[PDB]
Amino acid sequence: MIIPVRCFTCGKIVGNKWEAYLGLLQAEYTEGDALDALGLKRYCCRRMLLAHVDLIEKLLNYAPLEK
Amino acid sequence: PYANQPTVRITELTDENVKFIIENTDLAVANSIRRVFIAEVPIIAIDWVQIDANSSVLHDEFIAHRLGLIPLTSDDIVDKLQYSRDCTCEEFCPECSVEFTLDVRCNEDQTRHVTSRDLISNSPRVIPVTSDDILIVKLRKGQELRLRAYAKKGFGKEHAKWNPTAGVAFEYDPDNALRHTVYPKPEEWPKSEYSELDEDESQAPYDPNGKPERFYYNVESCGSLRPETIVLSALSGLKKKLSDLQTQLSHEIQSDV
Amino acid sequence: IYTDAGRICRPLLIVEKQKLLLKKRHIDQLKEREYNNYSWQDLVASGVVEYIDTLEEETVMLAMTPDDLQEKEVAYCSTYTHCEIHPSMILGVCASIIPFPDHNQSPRNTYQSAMGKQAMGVYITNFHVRMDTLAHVLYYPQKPLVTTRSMEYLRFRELPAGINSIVAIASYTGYNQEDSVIMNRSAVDRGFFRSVFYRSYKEQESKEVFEKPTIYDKLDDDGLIAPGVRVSGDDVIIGKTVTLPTKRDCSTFLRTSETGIVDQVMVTLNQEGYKFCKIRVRSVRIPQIGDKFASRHGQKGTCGIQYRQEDMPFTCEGITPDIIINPHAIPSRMTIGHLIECLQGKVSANKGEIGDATPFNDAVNVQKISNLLSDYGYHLRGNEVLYNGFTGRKITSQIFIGPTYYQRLKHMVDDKIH
Amino acid sequence: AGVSQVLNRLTFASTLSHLRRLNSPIGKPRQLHNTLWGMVCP
Amino acid sequence: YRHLALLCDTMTCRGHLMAITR
Amino acid sequence: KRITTPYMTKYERARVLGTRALQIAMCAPVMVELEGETDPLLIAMKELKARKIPIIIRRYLPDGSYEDWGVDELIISD
Amino acid sequence: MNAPPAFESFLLFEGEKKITINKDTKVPNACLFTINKEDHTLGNIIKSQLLKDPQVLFAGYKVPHPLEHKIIIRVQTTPDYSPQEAFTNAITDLISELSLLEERFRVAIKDKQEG
Amino acid sequence: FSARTVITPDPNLSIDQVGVPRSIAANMTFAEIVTPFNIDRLQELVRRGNSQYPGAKYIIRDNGDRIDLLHLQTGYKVERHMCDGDIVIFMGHRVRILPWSTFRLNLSVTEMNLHLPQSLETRAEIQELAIVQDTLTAVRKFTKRDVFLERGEVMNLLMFLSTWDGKVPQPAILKPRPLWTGKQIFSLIIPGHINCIRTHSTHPDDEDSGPYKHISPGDTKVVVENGELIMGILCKKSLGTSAGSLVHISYLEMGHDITRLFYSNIQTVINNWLLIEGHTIGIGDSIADSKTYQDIQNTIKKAKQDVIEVIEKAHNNELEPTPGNTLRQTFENQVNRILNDARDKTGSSAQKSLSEYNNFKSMVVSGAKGSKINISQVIAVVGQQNVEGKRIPFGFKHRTLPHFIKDDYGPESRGFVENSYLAGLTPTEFFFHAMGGREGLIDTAVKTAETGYIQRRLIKSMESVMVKYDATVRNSINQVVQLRYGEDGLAGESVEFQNLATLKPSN
Amino acid sequence: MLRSTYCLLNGLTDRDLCELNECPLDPGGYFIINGSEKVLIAQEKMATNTVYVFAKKDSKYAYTGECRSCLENSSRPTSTIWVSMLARGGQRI
Amino acid sequence: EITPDLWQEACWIVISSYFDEKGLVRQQLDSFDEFIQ
Amino acid sequence: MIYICGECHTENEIKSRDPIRCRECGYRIMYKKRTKRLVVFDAR
Ligand SMILES: [Zn+2]
Ligand SMILES: [Zn+2]
Ligand SMILES: [Zn+2]
Repeated sequence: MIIPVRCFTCGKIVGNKWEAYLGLLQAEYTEGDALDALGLKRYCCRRMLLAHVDLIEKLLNYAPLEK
Repeated sequence: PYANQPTVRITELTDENVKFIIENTDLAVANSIRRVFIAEVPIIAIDWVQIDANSSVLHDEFIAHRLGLIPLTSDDIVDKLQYSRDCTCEEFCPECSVEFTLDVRCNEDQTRHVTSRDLISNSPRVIPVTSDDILIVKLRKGQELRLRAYAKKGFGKEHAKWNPTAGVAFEYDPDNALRHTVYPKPEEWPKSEYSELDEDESQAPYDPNGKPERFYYNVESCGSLRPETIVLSALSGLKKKLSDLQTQLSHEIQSDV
Repeated sequence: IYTDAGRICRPLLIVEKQKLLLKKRHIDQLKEREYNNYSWQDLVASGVVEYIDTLEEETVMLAMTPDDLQEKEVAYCSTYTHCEIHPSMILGVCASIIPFPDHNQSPRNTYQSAMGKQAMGVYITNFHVRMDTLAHVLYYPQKPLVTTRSMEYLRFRELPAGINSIVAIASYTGYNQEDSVIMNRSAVDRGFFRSVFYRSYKEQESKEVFEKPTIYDKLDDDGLIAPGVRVSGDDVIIGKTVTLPTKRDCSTFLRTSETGIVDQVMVTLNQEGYKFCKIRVRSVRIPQIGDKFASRHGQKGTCGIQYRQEDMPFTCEGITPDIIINPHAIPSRMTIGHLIECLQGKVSANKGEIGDATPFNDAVNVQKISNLLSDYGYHLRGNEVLYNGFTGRKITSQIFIGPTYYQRLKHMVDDKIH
Repeated sequence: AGVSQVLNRLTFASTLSHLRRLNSPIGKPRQLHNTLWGMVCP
Repeated sequence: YRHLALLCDTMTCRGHLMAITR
Repeated sequence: KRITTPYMTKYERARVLGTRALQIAMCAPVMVELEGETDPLLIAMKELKARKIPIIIRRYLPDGSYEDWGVDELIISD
Repeated sequence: MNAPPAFESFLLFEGEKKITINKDTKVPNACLFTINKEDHTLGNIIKSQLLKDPQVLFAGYKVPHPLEHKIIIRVQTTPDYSPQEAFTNAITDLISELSLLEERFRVAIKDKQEG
Repeated sequence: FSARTVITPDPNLSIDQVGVPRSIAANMTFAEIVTPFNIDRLQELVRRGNSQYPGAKYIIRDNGDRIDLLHLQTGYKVERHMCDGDIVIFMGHRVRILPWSTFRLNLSVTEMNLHLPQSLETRAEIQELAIVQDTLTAVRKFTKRDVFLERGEVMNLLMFLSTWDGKVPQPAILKPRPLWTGKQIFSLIIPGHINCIRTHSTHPDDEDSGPYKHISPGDTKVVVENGELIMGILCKKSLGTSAGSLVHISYLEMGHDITRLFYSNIQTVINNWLLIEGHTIGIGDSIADSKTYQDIQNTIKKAKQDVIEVIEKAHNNELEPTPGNTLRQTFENQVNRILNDARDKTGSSAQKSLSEYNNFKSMVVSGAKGSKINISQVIAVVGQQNVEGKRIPFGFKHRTLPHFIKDDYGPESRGFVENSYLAGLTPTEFFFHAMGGREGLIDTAVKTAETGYIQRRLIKSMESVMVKYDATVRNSINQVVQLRYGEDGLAGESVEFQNLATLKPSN
Repeated sequence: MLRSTYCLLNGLTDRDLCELNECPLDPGGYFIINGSEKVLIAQEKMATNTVYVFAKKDSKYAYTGECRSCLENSSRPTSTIWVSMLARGGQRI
Repeated sequence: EITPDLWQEACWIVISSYFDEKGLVRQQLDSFDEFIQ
Repeated sequence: MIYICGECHTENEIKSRDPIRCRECGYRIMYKKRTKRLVVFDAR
């Protein structure tokens, strides 16, 4: 739904890296290069950032209950 | 029958991680130091959430969990504050808790990224690690999130939210001199970071008289506590635990004798 | 000639003497499907692919793959009249979830097809507006590190059901029996399979009125509690009173202590015009030691016990496994397909690109995955040196640890205690 | 009987499988026939 | 062999072969 | 004439211990010296090995003739 | 309602003792220390320090159940040396070890900075 | 009456003990009557009240009146929340209270309800009348001659022996360092003085005939003397329940009451040792060397060539059919025999490939009950897929699948899977294996129901048959089924397999 | 039935679906009866207007020829005839 | 004109075109449309 | 008691025996707002 904070395996902060992750993705940076640039050396953090599904935009597509 | 003489050799010092080596020590003490690193270092994390308004697409306890999982810079605030059961005040006081206030309204058409930067704390010295920011929630137009939180003191045993370390890489005997691992094919196993062997020699010769010394530590902080401060607090906490056990054991012995 | 409804057919390629009707021009046209109005219907109308039913299947001799069946070798059959687009298409929706299904045995594939139906996760994008009873939503669904191209068309990556967890196959403390697994308590606190269970109660009044009787403290003046109130066991969420020809109470309880927090309240008029109400209540389900989790290869298994990160074993890099599973369960529940999934997941996590687990690929085998893993400073076979969490001693046998996709199941202790 | 049951809305894969399924007339269809290749998921 | 002997003598002691009660 | 195995069957042991425990739980007098442990089952078994249980067992022959046996003379292998 | 809270994993319940000493009757000069609300940390370091003492015959720790925060430490020592003072010496040795380690770590931190 | 909950394994519990959540324990109560030497504790429980767990719910006076939760005296039947030491049935188990909300048991003999009786007589009678492939591998690894344990490891393992006398045995090696052996630890585990002889699975038959017949060159036949493992590796037959195994002999000698302790000690010590030694399974256990893989491929190619030769000769059909069968049945039998023997040879070669380090071999040599075929399929070849005891039928017109030719009886068709599970199955092989698995599922589904019906019918047939006090077996209507039980009037659980030693030898 | 050509959601973009509280990824193909999402499962039946020859064991007929016949759901949904032959245990059709 | 060694991407984009043209429940939708019309 | 609509999201007043009908909106499926009472969310 939304990017998790403190990836489950080790606990490194990954909740502040999603937006920079997408910014690097839109650039010429590939998947592995983007993950290395974000500083996720351990493959658990790479797993957390790579496998995440951002359902927050899909949920926000619907109109809110209160205007 | 008495203590050995440990030596500390720090190789890398950085704001996010510390790499050091502890020599002339037995394996159990090093493992306990690692264990205290992970679980027995008290830090400050948000533990009481009251959401006054939540129009986001995420339910209230989702936001509460995300807020409680956000690190807070508590390098020196943890020592001053005391635990809730150790404090005889009302449900909360500034001396045993830190107050945070969040109030965001998305009155603009584009999505509002409510992050940890919007968290405002009364105490200036304890703040989220940002001062990118920890993305708490995303708000559509007309969605408002308002809440009040209190952060208390705790360690990793209480919850992983109070774990100060991000990654604790603990290693000993990088080359199998003690043969603690029996490699079926030692030639195919990659060399360790601290391995002193040459390329041709995959495994070190067995050392019958050897015992584990020279433990390598790579402690990565989550930002809520300096890694050097993490190690110092861990050592102090382990010493305090041993002192309390001394007190209890002496009391029981003098009561039974 | 059959033109009647009911018969089942699949579309597949048409083959000339020894060549396909599908040429490079068709592929190029289909590549830019958008802004070119060249869809599958144009391919059908171009005499390249056609629909063959079961009746015509006897009279046709298919080609499994065009890469090495129409070539020149020891002659087996030169009259290839049709070719399959891809063999993996023989599988269904649930069978397409399994990565490397050809490396498993059929009972395991059937069991996983059964499990995927009750796999917990986000089911629809608009679950907030809708109220369907017995709904489960996962906190952090993730794409599998090891996926099949068929799952691209199932929109599984659009909204999945399961989380990729670092699974080590070891026997740690005996809580790792043939079915049970032991997960990281601290990582559960960080968000393993945290779920919200929405339950909907519908009530109707007819000639019965929604009014608060004179516990009913949480009840509002309208006879219905406002959303956002924590309701415990033996609590009334709906205040309904029926006239007695002093007034009989026909209120609804919380079905034997189904603790939770009310999410939404709705009142509307039915076809008869009578007012009816709907209550959606959400309950937080954090994985205990009774919840059942299943990989994409392996039987349903409950949680053995939850250990904290320090209790959990750790590698040289401090990567404590998310879930430890029984090595002895290979003959029983899980196959070597699970091991290959772990290897490919490790390779994908280190490399970055999501691994491909097409059933019949012939270009992605165990050796290539092992070489890729070895290229990233790891043991080629996926084994890793682990340290005992309790004592810090280096475990003699190197544990096979890697990221694997796991699925929480509807069967939970919290659902059945009530 | 056995027709038109409530749609399984627990998982998207579950919903897709429910929307794409077949019920045999019998209340030997037990085994999996050769002709089911490509027609029906094995 | 004791269990098999008991089973066989149970349904042969009537003087004629008898089926199970079912 | 008293012909029967001198041992005491498992089922006989179960029923006699159950009955003795129920009686001593209803505050029946105890003929063995007591310890600090309280559980009536434990005192029942310890009076059993004390060989002074005040209950005899009637053993019914298949025809219907009873055959009394004092628990004192019922030696116990276990 | 059934899930145990996390504070009692380490917090001492009222009315129950932190450490209890029990004499092992079936082995001469042996003792069992029951320490409540403690994980493998203190048990492991105490056991290692006791094995470092050459005047002990047996020294070990056990967690009877991971769900029950309690450790049993068995210590059997030589004659004219009760397990109590052996335990005290081991824990004091651990305290001195940790104090020296902390001082040397502070020295190393000072040396690494601006140097 | 009770609350049902899924069962979660807990090795730390006793074999006869059950872990019960405190909520379920407080949900239903056990009734106890007041005794002059238990009034204090019952008074404490009733003072605690129903709010806390270790309390009471209802009180019944001598007049039968029920009081909800205060004076307690003789004759008062108070129902208190069940605590440790209580007996419940689903066989009776001792109750232990554990934090979380799942029932817990040990899996050593092989969602469910439980019930606790109220009266003391039924409790006493259930109390007096009432290691599954998981620890076998670790026992096998523990009894290896390679196992040498350090002083701390020995002490840690020793603490988990409930029957330990407290005396640390002298290590098998004193210098250069004090090193014990796993055989010594298991010897301490073994209770009493048990003497047992039991050949190991790996033990070949030529060892006894030739020299070294009891110096054990390959860690041969297990010998145990004076209740301690003198020599050998303990596999399933030497440890699992069988004829003359260690557990069976120990039971028959000195009681199930401490055979249960033997089980618990084995489980605890083995788990704690495996905590540091570790066990795992992975990719490397199915990557048997290229020599054995090439041999398996060559054997499969030879088998396929033999089948092709059989087919071409059958086309020339000189090939006098075997008596008692037609041409079709005879030649199907020949093809099936060729495929089966090729599969068995490949599986045997794959099993022999694992020399010492493969983790699959540890389960194979010990748990060879039904794991040999699975391992052979994983490494060597999946094998021929059969439907209704025959090869894959021609579902289409004289053709198994539309990807073959008409009248194709070769190994490629008809459902023979050349590739193993590691190499992956071809789509035709995948479909044939799907057919085989579907048939197996149908067979299991019908077999379970039929077996249950047979069991119910058989137990209903002779439920009333009992051994009478005159050492005779009679039914409910009191007809003598047997003058003496088993023709000798002696129990069936106290007998053993023996040899006459005078029937076979010549005059 | 949902997402059919006669449903209001037919031919609607992703935004149109996510402005009327509808999931774009919802496949549709189900009915909403009394507020419940009901799906019709295709019933398997024997094909019509085709001749099948079978051989029953216990039946006195050695071979039976069956042909279920209709007029494309005009009327009488079942109408079948049998062409059997008696076993010689002389071949009477 | 021929697609050697590129067959995987070709067949997968063909399947992609089939799926985004028809869908997953295309049979039910087509049957209902035939019934109504 | 303040009560919100479903699509126009305008607050409406609903009393006892009051038919569900939003003013100047034309829509008749509608919701209610949050509580003002204190609720505690543990951040575990
Ligand atoms: Zn991480
Ligand atoms: Zn305070
Ligand atoms: Zn409105």
